[PDB]
Amino acid sequence: IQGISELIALTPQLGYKPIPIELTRKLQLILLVFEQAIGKDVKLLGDLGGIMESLRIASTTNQSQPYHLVKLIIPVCEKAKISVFQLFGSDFKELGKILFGNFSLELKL
Amino acid sequence: PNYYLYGTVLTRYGLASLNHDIRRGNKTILQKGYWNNGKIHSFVGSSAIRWALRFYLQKQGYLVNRVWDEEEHINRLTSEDFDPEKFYDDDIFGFALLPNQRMGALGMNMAVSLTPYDGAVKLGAKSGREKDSTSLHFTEYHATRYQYYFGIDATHLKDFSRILPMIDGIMNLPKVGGSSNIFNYPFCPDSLVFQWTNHFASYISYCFEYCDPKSKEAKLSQEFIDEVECGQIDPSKLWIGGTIVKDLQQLDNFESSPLNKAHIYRNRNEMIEALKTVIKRDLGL
Amino acid sequence: PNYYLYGTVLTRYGLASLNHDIRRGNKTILQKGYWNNGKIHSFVGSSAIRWALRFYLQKQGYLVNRVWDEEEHINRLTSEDFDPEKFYDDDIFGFALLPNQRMGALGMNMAVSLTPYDGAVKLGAKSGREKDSTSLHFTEYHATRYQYYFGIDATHLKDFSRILPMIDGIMNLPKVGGSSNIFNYPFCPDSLVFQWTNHFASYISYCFEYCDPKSKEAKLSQEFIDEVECGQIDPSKLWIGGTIVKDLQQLDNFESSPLNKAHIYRNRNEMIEALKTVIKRDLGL
Amino acid sequence: SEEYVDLTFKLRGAPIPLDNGYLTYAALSRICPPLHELKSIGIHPIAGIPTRNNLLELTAQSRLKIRIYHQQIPLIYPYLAGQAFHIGQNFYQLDIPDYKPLISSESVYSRLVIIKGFQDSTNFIEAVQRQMDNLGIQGKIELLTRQDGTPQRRQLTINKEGKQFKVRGFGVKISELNPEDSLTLQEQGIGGKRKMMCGIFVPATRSKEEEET
Amino acid sequence: NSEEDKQYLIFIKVFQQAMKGNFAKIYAKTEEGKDPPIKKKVERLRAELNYCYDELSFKEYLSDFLVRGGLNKYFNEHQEEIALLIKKSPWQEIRIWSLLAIASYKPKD
Amino acid sequence: NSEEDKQYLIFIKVFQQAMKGNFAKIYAKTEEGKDPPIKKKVERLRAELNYCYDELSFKEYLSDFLVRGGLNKYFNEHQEEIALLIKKSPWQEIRIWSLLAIASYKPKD
Repeated sequence: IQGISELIALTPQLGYKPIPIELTRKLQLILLVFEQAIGKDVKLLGDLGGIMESLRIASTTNQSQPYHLVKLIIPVCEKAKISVFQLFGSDFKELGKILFGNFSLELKL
Repeated sequence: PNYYLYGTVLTRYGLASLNHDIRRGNKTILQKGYWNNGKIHSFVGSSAIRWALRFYLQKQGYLVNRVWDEEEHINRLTSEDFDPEKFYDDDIFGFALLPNQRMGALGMNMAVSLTPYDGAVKLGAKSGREKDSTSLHFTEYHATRYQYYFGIDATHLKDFSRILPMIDGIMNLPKVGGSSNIFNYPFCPDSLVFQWTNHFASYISYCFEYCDPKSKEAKLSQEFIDEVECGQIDPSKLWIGGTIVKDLQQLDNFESSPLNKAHIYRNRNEMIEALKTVIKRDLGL
Repeated sequence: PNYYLYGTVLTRYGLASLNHDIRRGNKTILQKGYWNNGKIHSFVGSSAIRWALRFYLQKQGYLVNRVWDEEEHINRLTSEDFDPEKFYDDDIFGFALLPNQRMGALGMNMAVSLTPYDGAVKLGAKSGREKDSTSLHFTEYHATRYQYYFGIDATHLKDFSRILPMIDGIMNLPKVGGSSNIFNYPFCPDSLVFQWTNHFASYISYCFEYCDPKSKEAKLSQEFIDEVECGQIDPSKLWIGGTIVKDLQQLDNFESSPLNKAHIYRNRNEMIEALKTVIKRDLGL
Repeated sequence: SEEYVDLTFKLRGAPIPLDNGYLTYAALSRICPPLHELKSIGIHPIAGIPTRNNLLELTAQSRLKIRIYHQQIPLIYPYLAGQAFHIGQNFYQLDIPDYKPLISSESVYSRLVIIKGFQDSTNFIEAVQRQMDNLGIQGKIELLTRQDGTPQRRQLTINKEGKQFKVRGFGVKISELNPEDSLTLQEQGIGGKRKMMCGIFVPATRSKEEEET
Repeated sequence: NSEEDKQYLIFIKVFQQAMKGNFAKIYAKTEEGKDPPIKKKVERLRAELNYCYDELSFKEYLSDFLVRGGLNKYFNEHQEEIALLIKKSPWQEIRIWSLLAIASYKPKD
Repeated sequence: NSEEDKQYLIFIKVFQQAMKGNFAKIYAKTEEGKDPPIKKKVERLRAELNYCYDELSFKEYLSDFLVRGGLNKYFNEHQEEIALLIKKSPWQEIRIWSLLAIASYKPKD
């Protein structure tokens, strides 16, 4: 409910029509962060394998195809410990920095 | 007289993505290791610099066994048997067939980044045939200046005159790596420290050091300054130049310091000409 | 009277791949083994250092039974029968025929890496395409400063005057057998601890220690300093020279310590000249 | 030098007007929101073979080139890598970008520079000299001339809202910079309208290219 | 019996299943009559396993291999045991177990 | 009888089949009329087998050699037994068994 509320509340504040590949590449960036975190810690694979496979499938299918909100995006940002507002609102730099801090990675984009 | 030319040359500041490693899962990780103070530093393989020098030699005449196609990316041997007497490449870098197995005059060490490698991953999207798909991958880049060390056994050369093109190639080094050099990173040195002596003992291996990643001044290590001041590294045998000379000349007590009597030039080409005159005098060229 | 010169010597910091064991399938494994505190350290064979010293004696004139061809990469004997009286090589290093078999005046220990060795294996490709069995190859390297101890029985020398060229070679040590084409590691000393005495009891073994793992501090072991202070290791017989001198002089109450009464020289050549003068006095040269 | 990068995209599509500054800028801002707020960004003129009707026919060497600080690329790469935009009713496609360095040259050149309130050539030279001093730069100022020798002015048509405003500028060639100052000039530029596809400086060969035709 | 050997055997099975998934992936990649590269793939896997320099190296590698294998049922039932075994034990021992597993996959098919 | 001896015999067979695979590999590698190095290869194998310094050494080599052998049916039939035999047992006895296998592969050809 909080993710859907953030999704509704964020649309008027964007100021533009969202670009599909912007969202697709944000999802891909989250996938890369997940992969690096798994590389650092093997146990996290048990918690994130299904979501990893789902994100990989969503990034292999046509990008113009929409993504299932509650089935895919909300759990993905949940495991990434990121609000829907942060996912759809922050730029790539802020999103990458927050992801790296969240998974304690040493990367810097 | 067994003459040797050792030197540590330093490059200009810029982005580097030169010698990527096994690329674990998605990131073309930059070749990194441990260095002074136990902080991770990025490296550049010495074999890449040797290949760049060989390519430079092949460019400007200088009959060379290994010709770089530049189109099919295939090395072709001009002659099957290695002949260091006739070819610059076999004379300088040696060879190993597995004949003669030349030891090779030039010795090199890998280039070590001046500042520690902290972060700086970059976004790189590679294309895909899957209905025009673009999968995002990572690529490490480093903003630093690479210094490396090299030694020339001038007596080991079959033709003593072949040393002269080598210094030019070091000064006019071509692009290192080539395709994987994402950002075109020049390897022409911006500050040189050359010691042309006649004994095997060699300091000044890694004299350049600044640390403090916030800036890019590329100072000189206190250890090298102390070694020069103590009495070792005879100043008449020391050739120093580049932007580092501009910093050195501003230093107090520089005139009184033994560093002054060392052969020092603001311009690098002045170093090259004076040193080449010295070599041609000493080698009877 | 019997006289013995013992010395612990520390090399310069850099990247080294000097000794390789077995070449598992693609890596040239750096010669490594357990050492102090039970972590793997890389090693440099003492036989390699003996070869380097013999090559030094060959280069700077002198008479040697074994001649390094440098072109055929083969060893040639001037005379099939060894003669320690004439040749420096047979007198200093000894010889086995399988005659006299000598004993060898120079005795050396294997060189340990000051820094523990963790990782740092180098990649190795080749131009591009038409890749064969020799296309891919890895290579191990260690960023450390090697240290080895040695000792020589001066009385055992057939000619007592031959001790000076040996010390000169230890100063200007040529390349130590290793992949110098891509890893040029200068083995010239930067810190010395010599003991010229008439006793068989040889303290001042490996004493140089690393303050911080993965760094290049190279401070002096607390056990060695305590041994010097306690009364043993007579300071008048102690010969210290190198970069460690600055660290020693920055130690507190150094003047009150018995170490200050030892022969210390920040410059290496000054200490070498003083030691050779003392040796010439004590050998009637 | 390498501290700044020129982002290059293999650009293909319909032929484009030769005063297409605001058109391409608006299209890019449409397909890239963060471009609308960045500061140190600039776009190189799009090369090609022109036509008789003041339009440029894109060729194989035609490419969209963007000057940007290397610490801001990840804010632009997602929205342009492989992306396509529309200029009016024309479709344009960009490939995977490649990075090009900022090389120094003995002499530099700019196709179009505009500074507010300067229409005559002499006061334009004075103002370019003033901005030239403000950057700590040394050189001599020359204006690219037509076949007649008259200094060549170029015009930018900003079609903001219903109206459209006219801004006229000059081509400026500056030589004897010394490579460090040359790099400073190419990275700073003069004119300010670098988002407006004007102020980027280029080595002097393109000046000859534009002077021939 | 001897629970640590049970962990070792389930690690063997997990590695075998992951490489089964990787083999299925590469079989899917190839098309038409060219022989799918599998002996070459086995050689590559061995060489990449041999190449490592302790701790982080070969641990990121094992995690990435398990991820690219796909969904591992044995790993799913044995998340905690496998993760604890991987985190502990000398990495050389884990490499030896992985090499055994390599040569142990064949009875699967 | 004495199932440990059965495991020892099947390990001998496994090592023999692995050396058969490596012999096939070297025979494939050689070209022209050059004599394929077999005596040289056998002596090299024996020399490397004698050279070893406990646990990690020679066990890494055993695993690597078995992988180099490739498809081996005798190891396929019995997974857990041979895996436990390799992980357990003093390495010197495994060396004895492997050297006996060196001399007992020659029955195959």
